[PDB]
Amino acid sequence: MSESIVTKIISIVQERQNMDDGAPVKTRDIADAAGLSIYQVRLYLEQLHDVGVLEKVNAGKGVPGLWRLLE
Repeated sequence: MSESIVTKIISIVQERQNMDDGAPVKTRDIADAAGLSIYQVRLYLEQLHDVGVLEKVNAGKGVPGLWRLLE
């Protein structure tokens, strides 16, 4: 293991939607809590997405994108 910051991100994702109750996590908010840039963050999120960890809760284009865990 070496990702470290990525694990922190995953923790933030779980704990956020936990506090949002019925709403998923916000791409920005993950960057705020972690203290990172939107691009860097969405990279980690998208990789975790395609491997099954996270799912894209969004209408499509023109939206900030909401992230929710499943696998």
